[PDB]
Amino acid sequence: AVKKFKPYTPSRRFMTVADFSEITKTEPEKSLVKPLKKTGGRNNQGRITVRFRGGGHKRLYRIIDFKRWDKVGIPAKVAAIEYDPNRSARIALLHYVDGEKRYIIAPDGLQVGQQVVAGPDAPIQVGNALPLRFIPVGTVVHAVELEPKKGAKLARAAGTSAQIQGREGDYVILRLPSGELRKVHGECYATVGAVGNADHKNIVLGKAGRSRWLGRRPHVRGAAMNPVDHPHGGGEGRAPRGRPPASPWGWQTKGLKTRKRRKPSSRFIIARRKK
Amino acid sequence: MKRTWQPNRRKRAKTHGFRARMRTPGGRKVLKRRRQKGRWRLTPAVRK
RNA sequence: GAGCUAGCCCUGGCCAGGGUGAAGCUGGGGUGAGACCCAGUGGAGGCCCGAACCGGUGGGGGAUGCAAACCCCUCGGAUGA
RNA sequence: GAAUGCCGGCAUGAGUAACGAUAAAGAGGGUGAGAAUCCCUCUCGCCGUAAGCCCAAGGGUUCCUACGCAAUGGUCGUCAGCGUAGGGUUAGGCGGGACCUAAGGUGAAGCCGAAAGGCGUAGCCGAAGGGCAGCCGGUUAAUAUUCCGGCCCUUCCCGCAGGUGCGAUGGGGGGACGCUCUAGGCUAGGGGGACCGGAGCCAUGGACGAGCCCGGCCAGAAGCGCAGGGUGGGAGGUAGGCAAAUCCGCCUCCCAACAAGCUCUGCGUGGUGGGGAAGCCCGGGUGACAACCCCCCGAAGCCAGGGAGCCAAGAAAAGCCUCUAAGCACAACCUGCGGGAACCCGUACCGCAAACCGACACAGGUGGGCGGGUGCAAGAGCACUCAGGCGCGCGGGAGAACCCUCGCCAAGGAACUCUGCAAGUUGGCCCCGUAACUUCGGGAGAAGGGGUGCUCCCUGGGGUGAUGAGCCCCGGGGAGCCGCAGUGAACAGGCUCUGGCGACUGUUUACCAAAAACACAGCUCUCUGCGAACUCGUAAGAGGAGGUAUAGGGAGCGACGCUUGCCCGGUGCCGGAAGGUCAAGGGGAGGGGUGCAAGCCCCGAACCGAAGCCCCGGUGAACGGCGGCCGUAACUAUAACGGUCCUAAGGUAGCGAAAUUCCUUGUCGGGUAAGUUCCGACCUGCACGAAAAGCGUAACGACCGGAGCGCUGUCUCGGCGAGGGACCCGGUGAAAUUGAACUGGCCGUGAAGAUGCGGCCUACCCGUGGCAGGACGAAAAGACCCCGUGGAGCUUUACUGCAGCC
RNA sequence: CGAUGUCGGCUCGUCGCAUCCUGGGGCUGAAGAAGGUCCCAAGGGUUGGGCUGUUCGCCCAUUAAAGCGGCACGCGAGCUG
RNA sequence: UGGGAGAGGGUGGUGGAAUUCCCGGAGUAGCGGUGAAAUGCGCAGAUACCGGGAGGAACGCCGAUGGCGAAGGCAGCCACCUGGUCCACCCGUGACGCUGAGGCGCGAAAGCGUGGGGAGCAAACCGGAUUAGAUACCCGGGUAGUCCACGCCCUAAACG
RNA sequence: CCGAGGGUAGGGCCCGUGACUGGGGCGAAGUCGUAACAAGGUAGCUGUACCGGAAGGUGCGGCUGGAU
Ligand SMILES: [Mg+2]
Ligand SMILES: [Mg+2]
Ligand SMILES: [Mg+2]
Ligand SMILES: [Mg+2]
Ligand SMILES: [Mg+2]
Ligand SMILES: [Mg+2]
Ligand SMILES: [Mg+2]
Ligand SMILES: [Mg+2]
Ligand SMILES: [Mg+2]
Ligand SMILES: [Mg+2]
Ligand SMILES: [Mg+2]
Ligand SMILES: [Mg+2]
Ligand SMILES: [Mg+2]
Ligand SMILES: [Mg+2]
Ligand SMILES: [Mg+2]
Ligand SMILES: [Mg+2]
Ligand SMILES: [Mg+2]
Ligand SMILES: [Mg+2]
Ligand SMILES: [Mg+2]
Ligand SMILES: [Mg+2]
Ligand SMILES: [Mg+2]
Ligand SMILES: [Mg+2]
Ligand SMILES: [Mg+2]
Ligand SMILES: [Mg+2]
Ligand SMILES: [Mg+2]
Ligand SMILES: [Mg+2]
Ligand SMILES: [Mg+2]
Ligand SMILES: [Mg+2]
Ligand SMILES: [Mg+2]
Ligand SMILES: [Mg+2]
Ligand SMILES: [Mg+2]
Ligand SMILES: [Mg+2]
Ligand SMILES: [Mg+2]
Ligand SMILES: [Mg+2]
Ligand SMILES: [Mg+2]
Ligand SMILES: [Mg+2]
Ligand SMILES: [Mg+2]
Ligand SMILES: [Mg+2]
Ligand SMILES: [Mg+2]
Ligand SMILES: [Mg+2]
Ligand SMILES: [Mg+2]
Ligand SMILES: [Mg+2]
Ligand SMILES: [Mg+2]
Ligand SMILES: [Mg+2]
Ligand SMILES: [Mg+2]
Ligand SMILES: [Mg+2]
Ligand SMILES: [Mg+2]
Ligand SMILES: [Mg+2]
Ligand SMILES: [Mg+2]
Ligand SMILES: [Mg+2]
Ligand SMILES: [Mg+2]
Ligand SMILES: [Mg+2]
Ligand SMILES: [Mg+2]
Ligand SMILES: [Mg+2]
Ligand SMILES: [Mg+2]
Ligand SMILES: [Mg+2]
Ligand SMILES: [Mg+2]
Ligand SMILES: [Mg+2]
Ligand SMILES: [Mg+2]
Ligand SMILES: [Mg+2]
Ligand SMILES: [Mg+2]
Ligand SMILES: [Mg+2]
Ligand SMILES: [Mg+2]
Ligand SMILES: [Mg+2]
Ligand SMILES: [Mg+2]
Ligand SMILES: [Mg+2]
Ligand SMILES: [Mg+2]
Ligand SMILES: [Mg+2]
Ligand SMILES: [Mg+2]
Ligand SMILES: [Mg+2]
Ligand SMILES: [Mg+2]
Ligand SMILES: [Mg+2]
Ligand SMILES: [Mg+2]
Ligand SMILES: [Mg+2]
Ligand SMILES: [Mg+2]
Ligand SMILES: [Mg+2]
Ligand SMILES: [Mg+2]
Ligand SMILES: [Mg+2]
Ligand SMILES: [Mg+2]
Ligand SMILES: [Mg+2]
Ligand SMILES: [Mg+2]
Ligand SMILES: [Mg+2]
Ligand SMILES: [Mg+2]
Ligand SMILES: [Mg+2]
Ligand SMILES: [Mg+2]
Ligand SMILES: [Mg+2]
Ligand SMILES: [Mg+2]
Ligand SMILES: [Mg+2]
Ligand SMILES: [Mg+2]
Ligand SMILES: [Mg+2]
Ligand SMILES: [Mg+2]
Ligand SMILES: [Mg+2]
Ligand SMILES: [Mg+2]
Ligand SMILES: [Mg+2]
Ligand SMILES: [Mg+2]
Ligand SMILES: [Mg+2]
Ligand SMILES: [Mg+2]
Ligand SMILES: [Mg+2]
Ligand SMILES: [Mg+2]
Ligand SMILES: [Mg+2]
Ligand SMILES: [Mg+2]
Ligand SMILES: [Mg+2]
Ligand SMILES: [Mg+2]
Ligand SMILES: [Mg+2]
Ligand SMILES: [Mg+2]
Ligand SMILES: [Mg+2]
Ligand SMILES: [Mg+2]
Ligand SMILES: [Mg+2]
Ligand SMILES: [Mg+2]
Ligand SMILES: [Mg+2]
Ligand SMILES: [Mg+2]
Ligand SMILES: [Mg+2]
Ligand SMILES: [Mg+2]
Ligand SMILES: [Mg+2]
Ligand SMILES: [Mg+2]
Ligand SMILES: [Mg+2]
Ligand SMILES: [Mg+2]
Ligand SMILES: [Mg+2]
Ligand SMILES: [Mg+2]
Ligand SMILES: [Mg+2]
Ligand SMILES: [Mg+2]
Ligand SMILES: [Mg+2]
Ligand SMILES: [Mg+2]
Ligand SMILES: [Mg+2]
Ligand SMILES: [Mg+2]
Ligand SMILES: [Mg+2]
Ligand SMILES: [Mg+2]
Ligand SMILES: [Mg+2]
Ligand SMILES: [Mg+2]
Ligand SMILES: [Mg+2]
Ligand SMILES: [Mg+2]
Ligand SMILES: [Mg+2]
Ligand SMILES: [Mg+2]
Ligand SMILES: [Mg+2]
Ligand SMILES: [Mg+2]
Ligand SMILES: [Mg+2]
Ligand SMILES: [Mg+2]
Ligand SMILES: [Mg+2]
Ligand SMILES: [Mg+2]
Ligand SMILES: [Mg+2]
Ligand SMILES: [Mg+2]
Ligand SMILES: [Mg+2]
Ligand SMILES: [Mg+2]
Ligand SMILES: [Mg+2]
Ligand SMILES: [Mg+2]
Ligand SMILES: [Mg+2]
Ligand SMILES: [Mg+2]
Ligand SMILES: [Mg+2]
Ligand SMILES: [Mg+2]
Ligand SMILES: [Mg+2]
Ligand SMILES: [Mg+2]
Ligand SMILES: [Mg+2]
Ligand SMILES: [Mg+2]
Ligand SMILES: [Mg+2]
Ligand SMILES: [Mg+2]
Ligand SMILES: [Mg+2]
Ligand SMILES: [Mg+2]
Ligand SMILES: [Mg+2]
Ligand SMILES: [Mg+2]
Ligand SMILES: [Mg+2]
Ligand SMILES: [Mg+2]
Ligand SMILES: [Mg+2]
Ligand SMILES: [Mg+2]
Ligand SMILES: [Mg+2]
Ligand SMILES: [Mg+2]
Ligand SMILES: [Mg+2]
Ligand SMILES: [Mg+2]
Ligand SMILES: [Mg+2]
Ligand SMILES: [Mg+2]
Ligand SMILES: [Mg+2]
Ligand SMILES: [Mg+2]
Ligand SMILES: [Mg+2]
Ligand SMILES: [Mg+2]
Ligand SMILES: [Mg+2]
Ligand SMILES: [Mg+2]
Ligand SMILES: [Mg+2]
Ligand SMILES: [Mg+2]
Ligand SMILES: [Mg+2]
Ligand SMILES: [Mg+2]
Ligand SMILES: [Mg+2]
Ligand SMILES: [Mg+2]
Ligand SMILES: [Mg+2]
Ligand SMILES: [Mg+2]
Ligand SMILES: [Mg+2]
Ligand SMILES: [Mg+2]
Ligand SMILES: [Mg+2]
Ligand SMILES: [Mg+2]
Ligand SMILES: [Mg+2]
Ligand SMILES: [Mg+2]
Ligand SMILES: [Mg+2]
Ligand SMILES: [Mg+2]
Ligand SMILES: [Mg+2]
Ligand SMILES: [Mg+2]
Ligand SMILES: [Mg+2]
Ligand SMILES: [Mg+2]
Ligand SMILES: [Mg+2]
Ligand SMILES: [Mg+2]
Ligand SMILES: [Mg+2]
Ligand SMILES: [Mg+2]
Ligand SMILES: [Mg+2]
Ligand SMILES: [Mg+2]
Ligand SMILES: [Mg+2]
Ligand SMILES: [Mg+2]
Ligand SMILES: [Mg+2]
Ligand SMILES: [Mg+2]
Ligand SMILES: [Mg+2]
Ligand SMILES: [Mg+2]
Ligand SMILES: [Mg+2]
Ligand SMILES: [Mg+2]
Ligand SMILES: [Mg+2]
Ligand SMILES: [Mg+2]
Ligand SMILES: [Mg+2]
Ligand SMILES: [Mg+2]
Ligand SMILES: [Mg+2]
Ligand SMILES: [Mg+2]
Ligand SMILES: [Mg+2]
Ligand SMILES: [Mg+2]
Ligand SMILES: [Mg+2]
Ligand SMILES: [Mg+2]
Ligand SMILES: [Mg+2]
Ligand SMILES: [Mg+2]
Ligand SMILES: [Mg+2]
Ligand SMILES: [Mg+2]
Ligand SMILES: [Mg+2]
Ligand SMILES: [Mg+2]
Ligand SMILES: [Mg+2]
Ligand SMILES: [Mg+2]
Ligand SMILES: [Mg+2]
Ligand SMILES: [Mg+2]
Ligand SMILES: [Mg+2]
Ligand SMILES: [Mg+2]
Ligand SMILES: [Mg+2]
Ligand SMILES: [Mg+2]
Ligand SMILES: [Mg+2]
Ligand SMILES: [Mg+2]
Ligand SMILES: [Mg+2]
Ligand SMILES: [Mg+2]
Ligand SMILES: [Mg+2]
Ligand SMILES: [Mg+2]
Ligand SMILES: [Mg+2]
Ligand SMILES: [Mg+2]
Ligand SMILES: [Mg+2]
Ligand SMILES: [Mg+2]
Ligand SMILES: [Mg+2]
Ligand SMILES: [Mg+2]
Ligand SMILES: [Mg+2]
Ligand SMILES: [Mg+2]
Ligand SMILES: [Mg+2]
Ligand SMILES: [Mg+2]
Ligand SMILES: [Mg+2]
Ligand SMILES: [Mg+2]
Ligand SMILES: [Mg+2]
Ligand SMILES: [Mg+2]
Ligand SMILES: [Mg+2]
Ligand SMILES: [Mg+2]
Ligand SMILES: [Mg+2]
Ligand SMILES: [Mg+2]
Ligand SMILES: [Mg+2]
Ligand SMILES: [Mg+2]
Ligand SMILES: [Mg+2]
Ligand SMILES: [Mg+2]
Ligand SMILES: [Mg+2]
Ligand SMILES: [Mg+2]
Ligand SMILES: [Mg+2]
Ligand SMILES: [Mg+2]
């Protein structure tokens, strides 16, 4: 569920917040957080290269285990579910009978004090990680690597998931969160289940101030600018676009496809995104 | 009202000082020119 | 040249007093169970009044100025973008 | 002799403006050649969340003393932040370094770039963050946590004794963290005392008194006491913490568990060392063997790494602890004790300002801490006042106009004006009470009204004590008293009705615009499968993101409610293995130059040969577009209806003389005595219309219209009064401007608006206070306008390039 | 064009007369009273409101009357904006 | 107490046919549609046929004039959870009953909100026809919706 | 002290009236088309939704009060 407020300010009328119900630990494991070097959208030349960034709440980066084939065979107990400010999904503290402690991203249904394991031999149960070639056809799955041993890269945000669709030799056919149908190497690891915190999308920021807490500086329309700034600049009074709608740098921004048509991965993408 | 000159010794030495000029090709040319003109002060004197 | 100014980054600091009284909690009523209702507790909020502090609304003064943007009266924000 | 020339000198305006906050002065005494201005005393006024004290920047001797007054000081000067000379700044513990890391910077390895240079994990540098051992008093003309005194403490070295597997840049723990609210107990600070100490005082009608006035503490090791912080103990197994490990992490059993225990801090006490008022004696002396005690209030500070709740989820590294590795175990470390040793730099002074930033001793600007008392409900607000500091470096008169800032006003009450601009009114707190509409929060301090001082009597609970008195806090109910008036002074909303625009708090043209503009949650389209798209860079490399489609980029729209129609012919975008056009290149029919030759060289047809365009289709919250004519109904009028030309298709719902309406003050209705504005309608909409969104909408607004009530010098219509100026005398003394001037009116003339020409009229010479009609008055080589084959910003289906992309 | 500030208002006036009123007249289709129309006459007078920036105009309530023009569409080194 | 019949209801799982789309093959001049046609689709390789795949909705035969439910309404199969109802024994209770203004709950379809999902169908719409005209009936397209979750809506020829 | 009432302020109910506007009833001698009663020439009716000059149409589900 999502927490509404009585309208005792103009902004509380619409503000909604997560209920944080799955959370069992309000402090992060000390040996798994490191400082997160806030950038403000500036790069090593100090120049803004991503606009309208900066000024949000201080964060510590929680080290997430995006490999898990790291420790095949070693079971682990789900000791906690925690709040990570660096991602939409929730994180789960794992206590490996090994003694080691790691964070995975918390799947839907993951239970405090359940056991999970990685490997070709793991059961097909929520929180376990296997190479794709051993997960059966049809199961939904998250934390998916794109290439073997390079780390989980697909289906990582709250609520998302991918579904196995069948085997074609060394490769499995996935349906990504976007609807794209892609081949992925069978030795790529994934984790059975979908990502948790699926109510994430239903959250209503409510006020400009909420966006600022998130480090989102206000976005300003090109139509509000001058010709030295933006193709949509100028005009006396309000002005329609008077040209195909365009970015601050001139390229067209309604429909113009932008993936490179010679990119070598094209040989592995079966069907483009649908919606 | 708040004027333009707000003295600050660390800023002065760190921006115009001798070790800042010697860093860059531009800064050395500054020193070369001011030595060629016979300037008594190569660089702003800041108390330290 | 960013010791003015604009943004961001790191690290510190500041915000008298008063008012309103959200959720939750407890008690009671209610019901098959509930919803919900009433009182108490409670202390939320780009919440209210108002100094510091940040502003610069209207008028008046000033106009070889006290001042190359100031002064008086008034007025905006003041836990938050 | 002119260039609004250049440099310099000196004029004119002129004894003119001004002499920099309207907090304020008066007298006596002294010094001196000279005194409103220096020193001293008395009186007066002003700041007191400062206009007082301390600190950090910045300044760099401005500090202290002696001598001095040319210049500096807006006057004066005997004085001074000025001239000269001499003196003055003392640290193991305060601050920085011989410690740590932050962003950032630099940068072994490594990567990139014509060069110069650009990056770059580790490392290093980098603080006002972490860390680390001194408190009180005394002393100097001037330094003091630095010197001295009293009492404490830190590290390094060496030695002794006891103890221990010692040992690290390696492993681990810890350091280590947000916001808001908050408990307990303390301390800083404060108030009272009929109690303790104290020089005195009795006035002018009364008082020799529970009289007045003054003061009644500070630091302190170990112990102890009080309050708090932190921390489970034992054994076994152990595959993880890039070696090892007894440490830590993980599993299991036992015991203890809101306890105590061990530990740490705070406060109190504490051997001891200090301090010590008024008053009157010439900073010092006495007071004084000063006393140094009780009660209340009480922090935002302390215990502290406390507690709760919340979402936006809140640095690092070292010091420290623990673990082991080599090694070494005659060492080494731990603990106690003892002697020795303990470096470099800062320290004066100003510091909300006459010493800093503003050219000035400039009404401006400048970060942190302390900031007393009484009353007003509270408070850092307001009034007065303590401590401390000042009266703002020109004065003395006068009592015009006029200006400024201020007070009041008969009768009227917005009649003022573009506008109630401005100024009145209202104004705190307590009680009563309170409408449309509403998103059920509000609107709301709605509106409106009553209370408010003091005295006596009775009385209810709380805090501290003890349960009581005392103090202190929140009350209640009667009875009276006085004045024009009881938040008696100061600080402190005028209100209502109704349209427009923007949902809202926010942001903006530093220095003419604060808005209806920007932003904003939210909505939609669209791009992006991760070495993402996109952005910066030649590149390396970065951001994006240590993120992964519930994500990131781009665009429009802009809470919310109800909605968002038709047109894909043109442009854009997207899809389309056909076809057409298509460059290099391929291919070489055929043709040429030359050579005696083999040969060399050159041209060149069909055919093959990409993207792009052309072609087919899709696509509107993509660019954009959304008609005209004729005729027809029992009376006129009009046209549901029929016809026809055109188009890609002819504007749907809603709204409409509107932030849009030309005609226009449309017409009708409302309000008014009267209404080019306002509201409500109508619809021939010059020229609304659905995300450059359409129509509404509670709440909000220093936004812009219209009206009413309250109240007013806004006005009829002005009068008086106050202070700072203006005026006069003494001191000091500018400015732009200036062809030269011995510079009147009229009517004419004149390059067409004459002091300067003609005629006539008028007029003795020279100033002071005033007013602004002229000198086409001053200022600025007109911003409008044109001209120049002048410039620059911006646009695009102008031309031609380039990056980028294919 | 090395600048001649530009509408309206407010303030202060001053002038012309082709006269709105008051005074003097002739003609009348002047009975009276009231008008019409021309002549002489510039001495004085020529109101307060609603609307709009407005000039002008219209309207309200009055009036003897509510005149029309010039003075750089009089007057910004006088004000307003 | 002991038995029975049933599309009664809720949650989850799950099986086959068909429709559409995408891919591979093979193949060629039409297909589709109607009362007759045209729009449409198709030499850029359709229709018809074979292989593979994805996805949604509905449940052929059984199926009947049948069964169940208070009504609305309920249909592949499996399990769990749960309601009502009939029978036989005549064992227990001892009039504990009938109705029911108010209240509360349920309430087909369409419609609304938030989010999913979207094959087939199909308001609005666009185009072809038909026709005197044809904003319709017929044809080719086509968006909501139809489906899932949760929250509203509370209507009916909600009828026997 | 209470007190007729008067005064200020803010509320509730009722009535009359209003530029303009919504449909209703009646009028009948008009214009348009022909929705329903026959299978009424697309069986009708229906709740609802969307749309159309008008009657009405269409979708989804329901009824028979439907001819053959
Ligand atoms: Mg809410
Ligand atoms: Mg709430
Ligand atoms: Mg709630
Ligand atoms: Mg709101
Ligand atoms: Mg509100
Ligand atoms: Mg919550
Ligand atoms: Mg959660
Ligand atoms: Mg935390
Ligand atoms: Mg760490
Ligand atoms: Mg990181
Ligand atoms: Mg980062
Ligand atoms: Mg860097
Ligand atoms: Mg930048
Ligand atoms: Mg960007
Ligand atoms: Mg940015
Ligand atoms: Mg942030
Ligand atoms: Mg999270
Ligand atoms: Mg392979
Ligand atoms: Mg959850
Ligand atoms: Mg969430
Ligand atoms: Mg969001
Ligand atoms: Mg955004
Ligand atoms: Mg924007
Ligand atoms: Mg602009
Ligand atoms: Mg620029
Ligand atoms: Mg450009
Ligand atoms: Mg441009
Ligand atoms: Mg434009
Ligand atoms: Mg334009
Ligand atoms: Mg514009
Ligand atoms: Mg425009
Ligand atoms: Mg604009
Ligand atoms: Mg614009
Ligand atoms: Mg705009
Ligand atoms: Mg607009
Ligand atoms: Mg335009
Ligand atoms: Mg546009
Ligand atoms: Mg255009
Ligand atoms: Mg790949
Ligand atoms: Mg500064
Ligand atoms: Mg400095
Ligand atoms: Mg510094
Ligand atoms: Mg600096
Ligand atoms: Mg330097
Ligand atoms: Mg020099
Ligand atoms: Mg020299
Ligand atoms: Mg230099
Ligand atoms: Mg700066
Ligand atoms: Mg910080
Ligand atoms: Mg504050
Ligand atoms: Mg309360
Ligand atoms: Mg609670
Ligand atoms: Mg507020
Ligand atoms: Mg607030
Ligand atoms: Mg300011
Ligand atoms: Mg102002
Ligand atoms: Mg004012
Ligand atoms: Mg004034
Ligand atoms: Mg002025
Ligand atoms: Mg000026
Ligand atoms: Mg001021
Ligand atoms: Mg002021
Ligand atoms: Mg104020
Ligand atoms: Mg306020
Ligand atoms: Mg406040
Ligand atoms: Mg607050
Ligand atoms: Mg705020
Ligand atoms: Mg903040
Ligand atoms: Mg000459
Ligand atoms: Mg000159
Ligand atoms: Mg000159
Ligand atoms: Mg000159
Ligand atoms: Mg010169
Ligand atoms: Mg003069
Ligand atoms: Mg001056
Ligand atoms: Mg002055
Ligand atoms: Mg004053
Ligand atoms: Mg003197
Ligand atoms: Mg003298
Ligand atoms: Mg003196
Ligand atoms: Mg005080
Ligand atoms: Mg200086
Ligand atoms: Mg000196
Ligand atoms: Mg000194
Ligand atoms: Mg002198
Ligand atoms: Mg002198
Ligand atoms: Mg002298
Ligand atoms: Mg001088
Ligand atoms: Mg001076
Ligand atoms: Mg002397
Ligand atoms: Mg001086
Ligand atoms: Mg000396
Ligand atoms: Mg010492
Ligand atoms: Mg050393
Ligand atoms: Mg370091
Ligand atoms: Mg350092
Ligand atoms: Mg430091
Ligand atoms: Mg220190
Ligand atoms: Mg001490
Ligand atoms: Mg000294
Ligand atoms: Mg941390
Ligand atoms: Mg800290
Ligand atoms: Mg905060
Ligand atoms: Mg006190
Ligand atoms: Mg005290
Ligand atoms: Mg007493
Ligand atoms: Mg205690
Ligand atoms: Mg081990
Ligand atoms: Mg003494
Ligand atoms: Mg003595
Ligand atoms: Mg004694
Ligand atoms: Mg506080
Ligand atoms: Mg805590
Ligand atoms: Mg959150
Ligand atoms: Mg670090
Ligand atoms: Mg030991
Ligand atoms: Mg040394
Ligand atoms: Mg030194
Ligand atoms: Mg010192
Ligand atoms: Mg100040
Ligand atoms: Mg200060
Ligand atoms: Mg001074
Ligand atoms: Mg100075
Ligand atoms: Mg001065
Ligand atoms: Mg000053
Ligand atoms: Mg004090
Ligand atoms: Mg008060
Ligand atoms: Mg008060
Ligand atoms: Mg105040
Ligand atoms: Mg006092
Ligand atoms: Mg004075
Ligand atoms: Mg005088
Ligand atoms: Mg009066
Ligand atoms: Mg009035
Ligand atoms: Mg009145
Ligand atoms: Mg007005
Ligand atoms: Mg007041
Ligand atoms: Mg009302
Ligand atoms: Mg309400
Ligand atoms: Mg009131
Ligand atoms: Mg009294
Ligand atoms: Mg106490
Ligand atoms: Mg009084
Ligand atoms: Mg005052
Ligand atoms: Mg107020
Ligand atoms: Mg007012
Ligand atoms: Mg109102
Ligand atoms: Mg609006
Ligand atoms: Mg606004
Ligand atoms: Mg705005
Ligand atoms: Mg908005
Ligand atoms: Mg806003
Ligand atoms: Mg605010
Ligand atoms: Mg401005
Ligand atoms: Mg400006
Ligand atoms: Mg400017
Ligand atoms: Mg400027
Ligand atoms: Mg201004
Ligand atoms: Mg502005
Ligand atoms: Mg504003
Ligand atoms: Mg703006
Ligand atoms: Mg905006
Ligand atoms: Mg929206
Ligand atoms: Mg670039
Ligand atoms: Mg890189
Ligand atoms: Mg990164
Ligand atoms: Mg991302
Ligand atoms: Mg905007
Ligand atoms: Mg909006
Ligand atoms: Mg509504
Ligand atoms: Mg088109
Ligand atoms: Mg097109
Ligand atoms: Mg075009
Ligand atoms: Mg040949
Ligand atoms: Mg659309
Ligand atoms: Mg067009
Ligand atoms: Mg458009
Ligand atoms: Mg139109
Ligand atoms: Mg249409
Ligand atoms: Mg109209
Ligand atoms: Mg009108
Ligand atoms: Mg309108
Ligand atoms: Mg228009
Ligand atoms: Mg026009
Ligand atoms: Mg008009
Ligand atoms: Mg007009
Ligand atoms: Mg009119
Ligand atoms: Mg008219
Ligand atoms: Mg108006
Ligand atoms: Mg107007
Ligand atoms: Mg009309
Ligand atoms: Mg636009
Ligand atoms: Mg506003
Ligand atoms: Mg405003
Ligand atoms: Mg006056
Ligand atoms: Mg007076
Ligand atoms: Mg006076
Ligand atoms: Mg005065
Ligand atoms: Mg006076
Ligand atoms: Mg005289
Ligand atoms: Mg002469
Ligand atoms: Mg003349
Ligand atoms: Mg003359
Ligand atoms: Mg002459
Ligand atoms: Mg002459
Ligand atoms: Mg002559
Ligand atoms: Mg002459
Ligand atoms: Mg004359
Ligand atoms: Mg003059
Ligand atoms: Mg004058
Ligand atoms: Mg002249
Ligand atoms: Mg002139
Ligand atoms: Mg010029
Ligand atoms: Mg020039
Ligand atoms: Mg010129
Ligand atoms: Mg010019
Ligand atoms: Mg011209
Ligand atoms: Mg030319
Ligand atoms: Mg030419
Ligand atoms: Mg150019
Ligand atoms: Mg240029
Ligand atoms: Mg591109
Ligand atoms: Mg000119
Ligand atoms: Mg000139
Ligand atoms: Mg000029
Ligand atoms: Mg006359
Ligand atoms: Mg007669
Ligand atoms: Mg005559
Ligand atoms: Mg006259
Ligand atoms: Mg005259
Ligand atoms: Mg007018
Ligand atoms: Mg005019
Ligand atoms: Mg007019
Ligand atoms: Mg009359
Ligand atoms: Mg008359
Ligand atoms: Mg005139
Ligand atoms: Mg004219
Ligand atoms: Mg003219
Ligand atoms: Mg004029
Ligand atoms: Mg002017
Ligand atoms: Mg004017
Ligand atoms: Mg004028
Ligand atoms: Mg002038
Ligand atoms: Mg003048
Ligand atoms: Mg003049
Ligand atoms: Mg203006
Ligand atoms: Mg072919
Ligand atoms: Mg059947
Ligand atoms: Mg009932
Ligand atoms: Mg229903
Ligand atoms: Mg629906
Ligand atoms: Mg579909
Ligand atoms: Mg037709
Ligand atoms: Mg629809
Ligand atoms: Mg919809
Ligand atoms: Mg039936
Ligand atoms: Mg009465
Ligand atoms: Mg009476
Ligand atoms: Mg029909
Ligand atoms: Mg019919
Ligand atoms: Mg029919
Ligand atoms: Mg219609
Ligand atoms: Mg029609
Ligand atoms: Mg239809
Ligand atoms: Mg039925």
